[PDB]
Amino acid sequence: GFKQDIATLRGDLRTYAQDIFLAFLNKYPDEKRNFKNYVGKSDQELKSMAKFGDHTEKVFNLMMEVADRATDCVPLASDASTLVQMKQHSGLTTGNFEKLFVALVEYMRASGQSFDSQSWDRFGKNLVSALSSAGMK
Amino acid sequence: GFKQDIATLRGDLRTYAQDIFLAFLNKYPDEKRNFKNYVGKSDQELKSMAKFGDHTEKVFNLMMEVADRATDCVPLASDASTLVQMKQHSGLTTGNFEKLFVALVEYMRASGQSFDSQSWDRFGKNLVSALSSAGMK
Ligand code: HEM
Ligand code: HEM
Repeated sequence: GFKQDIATLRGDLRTYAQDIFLAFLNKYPDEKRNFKNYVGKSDQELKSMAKFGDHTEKVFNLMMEVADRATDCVPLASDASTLVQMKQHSGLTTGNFEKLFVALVEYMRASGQSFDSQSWDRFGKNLVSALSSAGMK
Repeated sequence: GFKQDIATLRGDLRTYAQDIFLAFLNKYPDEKRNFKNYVGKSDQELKSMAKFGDHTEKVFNLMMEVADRATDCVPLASDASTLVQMKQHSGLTTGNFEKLFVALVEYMRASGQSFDSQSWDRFGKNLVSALSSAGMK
């Protein structure tokens, strides 16, 4: 279930973070404009940039911290408030996060792994709600 | 589901609140140490004691608001803080709440009605977790 999938993801977090994030940027190419250094590059070009793997891992590490601290796939309001207040999240609206989770869910479903994709879909919905309640537009 | 059950209970709340609270006090008779005016009384005696009806209705009035404000059966932290800090809940520990929800779920399962008993089980558990988070021992 959800707890085990956090351990699956953590065990090879570099690899999953890159593959899920690429699945997001490819499913929603307009989302690339939040990442100007990534524009005009294919997947394998991106994986050659040191900050791409380092950034993407750090994003999914904080995702996994928020997921492990959630109760019944409802994240803490304090964690949602950390993500709203991050400087690097200044432009963003909740739909950015909505689409990342749609991509993540789609990825888990297409993988051969026994991920609890229903729980990650609830988690994504409940994180979007919590980001709104913590003051994201 | 859970949202419908909140409307079911609200539709006949003083009856459900007294039957549920009686089921709790009768399943865990030691719990009357918190309600000493209830000692030595049959169900029908308690149902003719004004503060039994009035206070038990007010307990359920607030319980249904906490449930209605929850997301996926996880209550708001502000509601859990309210319940920890209430003067009338001084010295209570989370075990008191755990047993209340055990009794409430068993009452739902035994009823002729159609409740989502599993959602109430989760809600009890998640409420106890939130009470502990908000500093109840
Ligand atoms: C739960 C989901 C998310 C988490 C846990 C998260 C976490 C993080 C973290 C930890 C960083 C710092 C990375 C570093 O400096 O190495 C970061 C940077 C950033 N994040 Fe997020 N983020 C999430 C969702 C998103 C989404 C959906 C977008 C836009 C579609 C976004 C846009 C950015 C941008 C533009 C930066 C700075 C640029 C960069 O690091 O390349 N984030 N995020
Ligand atoms: C989610 C569950 C609970 C909610 C929403 C809640 C709510 C309330 C409210 C609104 C009152 C005020 C009643 C009034 O003064 O008219 C009350 C009083 C009180 N509650 Fe709770 N309560 C809950 C669980 C419990 C539990 C589990 C116990 C102990 C087993 C308990 C013990 C008390 C006591 C001792 C009083 C004051 C004495 C009395 O009303 O007779 N409560 N509670």
